[PDB]
Amino acid sequence: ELRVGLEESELWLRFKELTNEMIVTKNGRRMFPVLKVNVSGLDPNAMYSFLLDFVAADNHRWKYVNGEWVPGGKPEPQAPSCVYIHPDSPNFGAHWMKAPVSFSKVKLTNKLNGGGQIMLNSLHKYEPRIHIVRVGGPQRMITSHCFPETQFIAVTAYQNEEITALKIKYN
Ligand SMILES: OCC1CCN(c2ncccn2)CC1
Repeated sequence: ELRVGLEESELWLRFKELTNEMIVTKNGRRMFPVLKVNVSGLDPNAMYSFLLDFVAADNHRWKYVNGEWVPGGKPEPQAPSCVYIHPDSPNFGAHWMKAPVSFSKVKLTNKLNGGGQIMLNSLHKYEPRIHIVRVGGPQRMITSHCFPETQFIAVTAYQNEEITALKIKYN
């Protein structure tokens, strides 16, 4: 059975319990913490690409009001994010299972941009998700996994200084 797990879930949980925030810029900002996934149960000899996208966790605009995050009252449908291809893709099961798959080069933007960058809506809450795509072989297959622990709000600057401090303490 294909097992997918979160490396350093203990650090992600420190961020989650304060409500995590991720900076988004015109040119795109890398994530801290970095999403790292432990994968076991692949065919060492089979071929896979690792994809990353962000699901809008709810249909609301959020705002930092008197030191607390609160959702707007007027939901809109959230068009899903674009997919980031892990640069080691495509690659052998063995490649993927030898060390945690780390998405350190994905950059989060707020502007439609050349590409590589993933555009998110500022002040929307997002749940990171991966697709492990079996490629090259005859029987194409996809396995998807969400990481609730890694939820954040996309912000142009940090609102909760407790987040600012955790980010600096552990980078
Ligand atoms: O058929 C598989 C899909 C096609 C695109 N993919 C890709 N592209 C470039 C490098 C690594 N992977 C993976 C998803």
